[PDB]
Amino acid sequence: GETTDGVYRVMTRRLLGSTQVGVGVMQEGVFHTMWHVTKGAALRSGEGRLDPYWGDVKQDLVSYCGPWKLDAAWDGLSEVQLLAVPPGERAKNIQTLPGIFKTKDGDIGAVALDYPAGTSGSPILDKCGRVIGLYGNGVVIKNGSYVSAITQGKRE
Amino acid sequence: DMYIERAGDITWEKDAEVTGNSPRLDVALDESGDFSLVE
Ligand SMILES: COc1cc(Cc2ccnc(N3CCNCC3)c2)nc(N2CCNCC2)n1
Repeated sequence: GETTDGVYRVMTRRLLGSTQVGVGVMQEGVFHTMWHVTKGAALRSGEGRLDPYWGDVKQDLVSYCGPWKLDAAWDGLSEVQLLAVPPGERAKNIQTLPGIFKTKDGDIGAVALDYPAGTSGSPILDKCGRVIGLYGNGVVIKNGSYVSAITQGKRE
Repeated sequence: DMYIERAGDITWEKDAEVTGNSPRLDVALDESGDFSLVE
């Protein structure tokens, strides 16, 4: 169906009303979302059908119709913008300076912005509007609040 | 069957609401993809 570039809402008619399970990004004819949102399942867009192409549980990422296209990354210095698409609410750009997830395999970016779990899959933008990662997978700190990572896949 | 609905354009917006701190954390990623706070 519609394959126009941009940010999309991932919805389900399986429960009471139309619940928003997550968010995704269309770019070069590929739907990019977090695995925990769709569980690898096929989606629908009008009468059209989106079938998965790649996915990985550890990375928590899954791409539809083609391989992962998003390849930009945070420079570790500049402020970023979470283009947050919350359930029942309009898309909103929220500027923040990222944190750090120090792991044994390497340091990753982080965003200390707390949104309803249905916002999972919202893009994180650099000063050019290039997608550098997805919000929705992170950790709960001693504060009780959520700190998500800037999740980005590989382009081949 | 899950479905998708367009909600906007991917653009950086000048004069946007600035909020959120920059924390440095020690975490661990498991085979299931779940981040756990390491202390
Ligand atoms: C406290 O944890 C979470 C998790 C999530 C997203 C989520 C939910 C369920 N399972 C997930 N996974 C992915 C990785 N490992 C396999 C299973 C992931 N969302 C929030 N939110 C709470 C409000 N603020 C933001 C969203 N918390």
